[PDB]
Amino acid sequence: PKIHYRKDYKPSGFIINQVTLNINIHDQETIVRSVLDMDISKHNVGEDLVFDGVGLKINEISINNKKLVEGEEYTYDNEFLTIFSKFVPKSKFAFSSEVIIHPETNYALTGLYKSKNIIVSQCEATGFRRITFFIDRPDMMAKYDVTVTADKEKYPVLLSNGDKVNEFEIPGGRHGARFNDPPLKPCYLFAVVAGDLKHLSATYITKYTKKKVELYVFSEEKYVSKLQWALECLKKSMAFDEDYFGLEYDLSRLNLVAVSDFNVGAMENKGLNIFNANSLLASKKNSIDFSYARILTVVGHEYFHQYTGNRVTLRDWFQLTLKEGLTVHRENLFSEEMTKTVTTRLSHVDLLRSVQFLEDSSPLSHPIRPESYVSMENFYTTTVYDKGSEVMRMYLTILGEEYYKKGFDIYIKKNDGNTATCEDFNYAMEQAYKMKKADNSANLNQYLLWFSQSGTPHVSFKYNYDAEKKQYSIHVNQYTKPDENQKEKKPLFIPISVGLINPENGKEMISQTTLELTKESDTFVFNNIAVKPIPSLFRGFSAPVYIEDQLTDEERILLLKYDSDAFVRYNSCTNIYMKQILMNYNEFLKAKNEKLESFQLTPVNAQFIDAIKYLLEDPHADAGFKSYIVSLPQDRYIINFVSNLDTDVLADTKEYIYKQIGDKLNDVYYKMFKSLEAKADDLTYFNDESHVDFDQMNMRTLRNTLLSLLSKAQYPNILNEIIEHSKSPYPSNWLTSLSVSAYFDKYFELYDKTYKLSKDDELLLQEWLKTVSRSDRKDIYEILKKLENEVLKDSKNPNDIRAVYLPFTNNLRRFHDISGKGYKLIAEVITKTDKFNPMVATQLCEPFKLWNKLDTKRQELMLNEMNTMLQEPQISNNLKEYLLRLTNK
Ligand SMILES: CC(C)(C)OC(=O)N[C@H](C(=O)NO)c1ccc(Br)cc1
Ligand SMILES: [Mg+2]
Ligand SMILES: [Zn+2]
Repeated sequence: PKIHYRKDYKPSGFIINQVTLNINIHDQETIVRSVLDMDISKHNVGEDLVFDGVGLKINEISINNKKLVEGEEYTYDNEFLTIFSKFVPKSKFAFSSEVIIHPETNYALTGLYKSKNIIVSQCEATGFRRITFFIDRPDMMAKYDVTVTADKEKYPVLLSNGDKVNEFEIPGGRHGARFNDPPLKPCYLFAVVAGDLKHLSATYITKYTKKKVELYVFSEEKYVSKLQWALECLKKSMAFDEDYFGLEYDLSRLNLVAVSDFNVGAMENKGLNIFNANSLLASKKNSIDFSYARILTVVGHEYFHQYTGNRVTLRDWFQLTLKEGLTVHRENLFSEEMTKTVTTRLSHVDLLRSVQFLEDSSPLSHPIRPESYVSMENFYTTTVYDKGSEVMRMYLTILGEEYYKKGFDIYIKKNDGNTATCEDFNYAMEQAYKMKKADNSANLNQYLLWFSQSGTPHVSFKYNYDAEKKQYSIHVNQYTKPDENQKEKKPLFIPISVGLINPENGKEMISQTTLELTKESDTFVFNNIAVKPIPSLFRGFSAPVYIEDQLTDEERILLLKYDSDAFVRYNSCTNIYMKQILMNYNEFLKAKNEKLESFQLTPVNAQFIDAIKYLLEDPHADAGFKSYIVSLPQDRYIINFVSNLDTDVLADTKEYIYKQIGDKLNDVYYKMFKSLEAKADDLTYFNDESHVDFDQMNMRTLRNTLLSLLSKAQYPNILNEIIEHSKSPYPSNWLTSLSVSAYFDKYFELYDKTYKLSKDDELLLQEWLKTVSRSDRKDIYEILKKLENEVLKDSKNPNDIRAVYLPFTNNLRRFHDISGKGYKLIAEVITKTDKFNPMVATQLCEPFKLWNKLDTKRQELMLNEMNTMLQEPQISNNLKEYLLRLTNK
């Protein structure tokens, strides 16, 4: 098992200047002919010429139009083609090959593969070597000339990168298209698509150069009516890059293509972006609300790659966060501007502090720029993406918008058309930092630790107020726990966006302020502070850290009601909940451990419940925000604060707290559920696919959240509401009616009803599957078996498999059944999936990531299943590496 090390980066001894491909698609095989115009680089030391080539069937290979002979002049082991240096020319030469590959049986969905009736490629990160021989690394830049041929009836639409320069007929009912793409690119950005595709199109005119850009969005004919929102999102993305960053699209055409079988959300192939259908296609009748923000994000994300990834490239894969963290950051800016809802930022923070914090305290913890890898596929992680994006966002927080845009433009102008590393970006930001501080002595050298240091910092506070001096002090401390990557953690550059709230009137006491914490600890003093303030800390969540605010619940309630910053209000609510959860958890734990016949529980703070009611009843308050405050923190957020967590005790704890709040607020909940109906379910624009109202979707989120609370509580006659809800035109509503009906005898009636509504749309059926999987049912294991036998069956579609199993794994009480039956079940699914798609098998391992955080019995159960998976003779490299790292073996 070869380990690649970041420090070992060396430029290739070879150069590939030109790629000329002929891809001939036939019924039972695809023939790929390739000519590489190559050269010897200055780093060459007379070494063997080694190409990557995985699973290729060689018909012939040649150097300068002369056939090479196997064994004497080359070896091929199904992974590397080695041409011995004595047969390698010392000047410019041509390498050619013809190989056979088989897209029809390629269920790994990497390289060239068949998705339903569409032939499509996926080359990032190491997929191009599954199509033809190459030096398959991102610093090998080349020109591409690509011809594709196929049966015309089956594959009338042929696409690849660049300009289509020829179309032609071929004997036997075939046709071909030639695409020339003169600008240099890395091979992971190559793509080809063949199929009976239908489209929507539009023309965009750029802001400054006034260039006409043709926009095309493609799907299978069945779902062509689901393309409109994607096209609108693309237009929005282009406008935003123009308006915020001053960046225009440089090509004459951009294609987006939806396919049904895809490992991730989408892929930024140059001029030919390819998408999971669930992240491109939607309609009001056949999609839940979540799809609209999902398509906006993923379309935006792939578009913003055109600069941050495609025009400025990576030197090597260790720089992945330079294009991914930065593009996620660009997409976050875009989405926040488009939605104009505070929940957009809150949703990203909620995901970071649950999923990414879990990863960062797990054995899988890595910095956003890792030091080594075995399988590059395994490092497309929430750390690299989402913590990466927070690190990219902190530059904006530190610099402010004007100097951030200046630094960003320095980065683009200096590295456009070239490869780059994380240091290059830091360098450009540093130049802006100098301009901002107005001295060329300032530097961001410490900031680089954000790229190299793993783990989540903990930031804690103490306060002092001198009423006679009008002087306020914030004492701040930072600490990162040692782990396997660094024995000694160094202090980070942590920007702390802060406000000071006057507790008497809720007003701001100081102007916008960002504390720059660069040491292990510091004291920040403020003068002319007229009264003791309540501090509003890490506004906007200004650094990816554990925040310990040391505030009382009284102070937190005041922030929750009156602070100006959405995140601090949300965090103060979160903190109140966490204090309560930890206290009740330990009370339940003690009673269990000591086998108590009776015991006391600490009730929920009454003033907190009053504050929730106050906010819910405020008609000028935000519906999206409201849905967060009535929800306890995510289980994966909570687990970061409990050792040896007994999941049963946590389920009991949540139950208690929800029942406490519901006993006081259910009538308020019900009243609001009813009053919100008119605006939430307004049908005025139901048949206008370009009209998307994120505030209205948030009102539906709130209604569906309240309905779940009222259903669990068995609120009098709520089943009537549930039944009426199932008749709503909006899938978010009628799918909610299924999951909340879990607590009633009508569940399987709604099961059947909603299935009938979902079964004839591929993507809608997958949302139905998720709804069933996530249903709070005592008989959920029997239900899963039913899904397997009646709907899922032997599908190899990752959307199907993920929909059936992943939501169930979040069932705290049932997935973590003490028998270990849930662990057993998902381990069986992982092993089964790993036979044909190792990437998705690794995705299905997600519930195991917290294994060493659970109680000793569940730890043992999980570890047993992982060791069982590890001992499977046919385990993939990707899955083996992942489980080896996760189990510290
Ligand atoms: C937009 C989000 C953030 C959801 O990400 C993706 O949908 N896909 C990844 C991507 O960055 N696309 O640009 C991706 C591409 C290739 C590989 Br290998 C892994 C992951
Ligand atoms: Mg299918
Ligand atoms: Zn990306």
